Amino acid sequence: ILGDEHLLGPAEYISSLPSKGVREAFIDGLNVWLVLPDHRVNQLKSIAQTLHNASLMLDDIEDHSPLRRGRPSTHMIFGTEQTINSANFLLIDVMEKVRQLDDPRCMDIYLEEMRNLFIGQSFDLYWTRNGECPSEEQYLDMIRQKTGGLFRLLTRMMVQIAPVQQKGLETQLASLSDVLGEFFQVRDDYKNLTELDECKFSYPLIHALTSQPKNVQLRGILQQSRSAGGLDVPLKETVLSHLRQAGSIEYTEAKMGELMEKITDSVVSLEGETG
Amino acid sequence: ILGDEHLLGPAEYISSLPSKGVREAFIDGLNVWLVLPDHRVNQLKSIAQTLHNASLMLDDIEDHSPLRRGRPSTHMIFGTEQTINSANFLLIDVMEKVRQLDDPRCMDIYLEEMRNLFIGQSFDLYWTRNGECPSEEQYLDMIRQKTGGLFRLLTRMMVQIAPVQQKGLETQLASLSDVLGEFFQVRDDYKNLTELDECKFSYPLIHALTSQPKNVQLRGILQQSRSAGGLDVPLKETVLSHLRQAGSIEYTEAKMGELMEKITDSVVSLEGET
Amino acid sequence: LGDEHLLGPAEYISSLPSKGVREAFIDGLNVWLVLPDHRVNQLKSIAQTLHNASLMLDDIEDHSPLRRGRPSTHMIFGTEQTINSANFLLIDVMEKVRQLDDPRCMDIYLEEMRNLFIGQSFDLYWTRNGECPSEEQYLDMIRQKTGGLFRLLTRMMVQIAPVQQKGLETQLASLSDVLGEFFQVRDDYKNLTELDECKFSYPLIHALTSQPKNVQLRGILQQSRSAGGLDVPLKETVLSHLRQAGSIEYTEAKMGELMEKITDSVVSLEGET
Amino acid sequence: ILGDEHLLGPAEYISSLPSKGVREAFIDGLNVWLVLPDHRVNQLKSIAQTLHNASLMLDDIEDHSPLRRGRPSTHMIFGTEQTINSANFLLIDVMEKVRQLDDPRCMDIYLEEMRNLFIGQSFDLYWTRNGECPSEEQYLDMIRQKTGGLFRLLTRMMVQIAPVQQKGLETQLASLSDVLGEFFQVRDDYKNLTELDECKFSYPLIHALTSQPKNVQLRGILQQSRSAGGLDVPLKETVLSHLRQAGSIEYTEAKMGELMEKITDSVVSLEGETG
Amino acid sequence: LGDEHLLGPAEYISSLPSKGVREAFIDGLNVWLVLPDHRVNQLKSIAQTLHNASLMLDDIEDHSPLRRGRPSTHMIFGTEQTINSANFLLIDVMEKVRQLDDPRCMDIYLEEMRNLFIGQSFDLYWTRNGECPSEEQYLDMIRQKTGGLFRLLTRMMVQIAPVQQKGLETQLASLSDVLGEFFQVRDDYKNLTELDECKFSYPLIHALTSQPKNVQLRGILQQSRSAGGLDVPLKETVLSHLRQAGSIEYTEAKMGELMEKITDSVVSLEGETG
Amino acid sequence: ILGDEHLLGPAEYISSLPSKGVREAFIDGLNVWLVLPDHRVNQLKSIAQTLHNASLMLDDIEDHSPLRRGRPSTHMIFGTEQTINSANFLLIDVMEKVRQLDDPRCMDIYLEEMRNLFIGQSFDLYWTRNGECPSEEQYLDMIRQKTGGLFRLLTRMMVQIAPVQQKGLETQLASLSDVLGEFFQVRDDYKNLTELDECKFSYPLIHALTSQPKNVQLRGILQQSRSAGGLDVPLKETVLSHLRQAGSIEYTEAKMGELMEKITDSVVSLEGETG
Repeated sequence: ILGDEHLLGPAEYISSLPSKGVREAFIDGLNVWLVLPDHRVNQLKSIAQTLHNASLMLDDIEDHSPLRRGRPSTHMIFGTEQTINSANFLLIDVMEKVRQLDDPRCMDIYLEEMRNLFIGQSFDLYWTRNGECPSEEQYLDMIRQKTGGLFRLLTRMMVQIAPVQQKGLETQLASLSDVLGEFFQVRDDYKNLTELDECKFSYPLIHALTSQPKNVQLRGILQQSRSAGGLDVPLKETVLSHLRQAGSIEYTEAKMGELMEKITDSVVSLEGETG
Repeated sequence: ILGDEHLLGPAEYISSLPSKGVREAFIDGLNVWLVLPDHRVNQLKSIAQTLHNASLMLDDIEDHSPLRRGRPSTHMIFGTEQTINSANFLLIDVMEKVRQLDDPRCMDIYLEEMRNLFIGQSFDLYWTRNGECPSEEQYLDMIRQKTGGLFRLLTRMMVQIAPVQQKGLETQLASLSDVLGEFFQVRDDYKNLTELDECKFSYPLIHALTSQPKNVQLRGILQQSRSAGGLDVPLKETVLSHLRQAGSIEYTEAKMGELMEKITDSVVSLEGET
Repeated sequence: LGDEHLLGPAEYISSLPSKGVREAFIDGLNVWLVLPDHRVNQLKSIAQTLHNASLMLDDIEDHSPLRRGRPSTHMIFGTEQTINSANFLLIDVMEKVRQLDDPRCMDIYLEEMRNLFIGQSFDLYWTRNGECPSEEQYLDMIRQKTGGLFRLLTRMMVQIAPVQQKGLETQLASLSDVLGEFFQVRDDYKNLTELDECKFSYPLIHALTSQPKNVQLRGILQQSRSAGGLDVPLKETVLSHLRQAGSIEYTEAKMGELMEKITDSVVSLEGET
Repeated sequence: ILGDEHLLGPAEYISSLPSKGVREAFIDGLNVWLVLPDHRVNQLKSIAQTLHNASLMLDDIEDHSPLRRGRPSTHMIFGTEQTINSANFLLIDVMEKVRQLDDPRCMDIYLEEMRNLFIGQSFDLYWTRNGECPSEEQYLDMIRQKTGGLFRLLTRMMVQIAPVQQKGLETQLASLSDVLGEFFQVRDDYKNLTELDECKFSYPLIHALTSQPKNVQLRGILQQSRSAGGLDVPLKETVLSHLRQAGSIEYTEAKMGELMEKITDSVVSLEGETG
Repeated sequence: LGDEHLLGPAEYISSLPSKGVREAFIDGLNVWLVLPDHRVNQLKSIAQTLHNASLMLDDIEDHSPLRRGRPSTHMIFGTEQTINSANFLLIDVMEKVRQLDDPRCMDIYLEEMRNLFIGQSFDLYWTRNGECPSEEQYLDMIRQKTGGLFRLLTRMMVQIAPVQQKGLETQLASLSDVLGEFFQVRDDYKNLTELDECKFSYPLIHALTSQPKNVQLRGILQQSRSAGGLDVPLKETVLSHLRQAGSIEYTEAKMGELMEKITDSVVSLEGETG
Repeated sequence: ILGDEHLLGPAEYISSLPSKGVREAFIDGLNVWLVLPDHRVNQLKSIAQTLHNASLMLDDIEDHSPLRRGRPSTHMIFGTEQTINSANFLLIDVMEKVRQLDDPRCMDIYLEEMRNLFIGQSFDLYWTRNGECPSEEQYLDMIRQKTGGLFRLLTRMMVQIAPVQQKGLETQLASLSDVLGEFFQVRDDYKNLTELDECKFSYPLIHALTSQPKNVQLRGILQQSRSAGGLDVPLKETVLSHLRQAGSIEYTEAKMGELMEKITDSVVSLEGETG
């Protein structure tokens, strides 16, 4: 008995799709400050890759997206249950990968970071399903964990196995990672209306729903999206019109600029500390 | 501030349900041969309970079961996505518990038997999706990992923390765990049959399909179940009648008796030396 | 490549319990027509196969999940396989018809099959479009659709009949039509007194004709047409609407009138023979 | 009642649609060798037309095809029940036409050939519904019976009708008809692929599933087709790419060439014992 | 040209078993106001037509297959025909009100219809969007929706009343509002102890307000919204959740206070009338 | 609480979509003969606008049309129940506008006209639901009330408000309004065909079904529309071809020419009476 082809199928399929390598680029860009050996960097890149693949496999299912990068999703080639099983086993694979790093504290780092990531994802799922619009503070503290959790996990693990010296700069890099994840989430939200069908809240939408508590048209359109399975294109342009009248797209520009200013200042401070 | 109300909701709901507790009884029975402190036994009981709860939560979404033990399933109270999120987090939660047993080898054991469990469940899911009837050996090898995986996982950790002396009692206990896992699945198939909707293969239904290669009615009802999504009572009666013509029920009785003979022999051999 | 997938549905529907009206009718005719024993069994085989094919097609065309409290053929083998088996059954019945050593039997078979299909086509058109037929139209449709098998069997038995049996052609055919009409009226009475697809019946036509402005009945019938079936309270409402108009007594009167004709025809045939 | 109008409705609608006259071409082609009178030729052509119309009318129902030759199918204008009824009556009509050929053996030929046609159809339906992949030999036999059945029936009736003399060239023409029907089916399978929706097995698909008994992606896509009752375009492109990766499109062009060589040799042989 | 297809849905719901709360209320008020039988019958017809139109619209807007154990109007005539008939019923009532020989009755009718529709609009918004109203909001909604007809009839009866009974306006209006609140709370209690369209109620509002972290109840309410209603095991779970927070006792308390107010108002009116 | 947010939500939305002002132009047209003060004309225009908005709100629901003038429909933003409630209350709104005209005979004209409007709508709905083809006369009477009711109502109110000297016209103007409504309905029927997805009976379709009792294809396509829910485009071309072969379009432009001739004669007579 040497067959493990119905368990590794979805993982290989999702790993065969094209990607931008943002996490690999982040690992490489953090390696200048923390001079690490090559094989450790390859191990960290592998861990990040498989964790991202598992997250994508789960999110495809939980968002009912027939297409991923123009190509078919994993659950339309293998089924929902097999994809769920493979995603569950990917956690054990990342477990063996982290075990191979020869560091007892990477254990606790991995476990705590996964706990935070799951908390964030649970809050996002509750808000999406129950149709409850969160506040700006709640939404922004959600995306510090759901999206910035991977960056914080990789940063802490990278700092742990770095050669001594670079130990007091963990907090600076953790703050940088949180700001970076916030920037990615807000950028995604922006380049999705000026470019969801499953009633996903966004940064532009919260401002519109808060500054206008009496706007019944937007709320009714969102309710139709909820109890319809999605919106048609003419119903979609109405949401864009409402957001553009409420001035939420510029409110997103303000946040984008503030986050980039914070990123630039953090990077400048980190370069000043090191060198 | 920090409540974790939407993460632990499904876990608490499924943990607040009635249960038979076969895993806890197995642990307590093993504790006689391998003398252990209460603290370690309770830790292992918690680990087994959490793993069983996660497995139960996952196999209701994958089987489309509206009810469990007469009560509504977890995904009908919280949602499919939230239940999946909690089930995956429970794996990490147990991961933090195997680490508190103070043994590096326990994590290896965990990481190997979880792999075996996932392989078995993947094969079961593939046979359910694509209606491919496995051989009897294939089915028995699947259920030696899908169902006996928990028992083996608990057994190999208990001998690792067992105080010195008893160390050669490893192969016999593993064989006992595998035979118990096989018996507990043949028994469930027999009880479910003699007392379909998801079109899941069973031990009698493989013998029926193998001994009768030209039974078109059975193969057609099995496909109507798959396509329509479920079988009405008259169709279930037709399947049950087709299964008595091939003598599949007696074939299940014989396998149950043969398995129980192995269990008795294993117990007598283990109690002979210790 | 055998016929496991071709004779599956036919063998399944043959295995199911049945009543045996056709075989009893053949045996009853054999008293007058004194056929040899082998030919009687051949005709019973033909009648059984034709009836089984008709039931197989009607189950699909009426969306009936059950037959005699047992799963229907197309819920075990599928719609396409059942249609293919029903077509092969028609192909097979004639190979038996050609074994009766009579060229005229083929002509009889072909003409009565044409009549069968015409009647069934009118039934299907009335059901799909929701158009209520008149009394004469419905009576002719049930005279061809249900009385056609009896006619076919009667004419073949008279052709095979040993010599004589010259004038026993119009009387026996009229008896066949009357029996086929009576069976349909009796089934229509039974299915209602003690379906979901809004199938027109003798009680329903009288109600829809005698009451030109009964909006409630037509609305319930259209609800059955659209939703796909009548729940229990709507069925009770329809039955109350039928009791109000007196359709049940009309059906009883029609049954009695038909049985009078059956009795008179039997007495006449007994008188000559 | 005497109006036979709800019975011939579908039969005339399917006849009004455009066609290609392959069966008429076959009859003209064999008439050079068998030289039988003109009215018999018209009778045989009408029999072939009616049988083909009935087969198409039933196929369109059994394959859930909303369109036929661009125009709507028969069951979308008259309903499934009426279409089935008309297709059932068309057999009896063809049967009335056969008896006018004035030959008792013609009825025997017709009754024996329709049995093979129905056996082939039954195997096709069983393989389609149950999702069971046939072997190459079984598929070739099925398409030899299902598709070559009409050609075999016509060519066996033609020799019986044709003026005595020529009687020994019956087996040769039957082999020619079987090869021609197999060629037609393989050509249709290749064209539909290069230029499956209702889970139909083809010649390239069997080769793909047999050469690689580990490709879980192809099997999963085939399953998804069954579950959803059809395939989307990105999903179909994946199947086409998988087939082109296994060399099935060339394994089909080899079979087509072999069949054409067999057809040419059969025609040459049949032209050497006539003239 | 010949009516029908318009009055048919109206006649179907008119010829159905009823209770007659509105008619009894009119007869009870006539003791204090004393109106000729002609006017009383006119008001009774107006009330019957208004109640029937409200029921026809509510059955459509709640997807109720049955009413009083008999099929609903829209299940015999279709949604569109029922809507058209209910619309024409308002014009018909507008014709009856014009026959009371008073221009002020028309103003009363037009100013109570607006309140009725405002309350119904808030109910529809809360039902569709899943928003949970506050106790004050819910009690203000049912004071206009269910207490609208009682107030409308009351204010017409005191305008036609002979010997212009001075005052007897505010007291009777308050009596109508408290009766309308009592009837809705009573119906809410009866439906629970003795939803499928996800309608809110006093016990459910109390349960959702007292326990802001009960994720199970909110999840079940969301499941009701998604899959078009609940099932018996899930309704039992909701009932068990409501008996833990003391919602039923809260409903008894509200019912008792409402009945005390009714008794006090009635005795106050009887003291001055005699 | 002030309220009036979920009541005047669909009414304001339907009043914001672009319109053509046919009924406002009609009101201005008759104001030349009936010299009325400006504010009385504005009141009548408000009444007509709100009545038309309520009718459109109701009609969109009974036709399951997701789009109105390209923009999303009212029941796709507020739901069916809320739109029904607002349309119900719009009648009570037109009530006070009519009462503000200061004329006891205008509350009477209103009720009788709305009764005929509802009778016509009821017949339209019954024919649409229970698959019943009306005759030519029944269809013409139904469209004289369903469509010409608003014109008659506005005309009678305008005559009542106008000075007593110009009150002998009425009849003339009422006949003009009936012919105008018939022309509008026939124009819409012609334009929806030249340019049954809800199985609606039009003027050409009644002729097509009446002049051809034995045409089974048209009735089958209509029943397919009834059952499935709508007609695909290849099925629409079949209906169009059947109508063209039946010569039903020329019947329609003959009807339009006759109606325009009647309108011209009526206007000429009305100008001859006045002046």
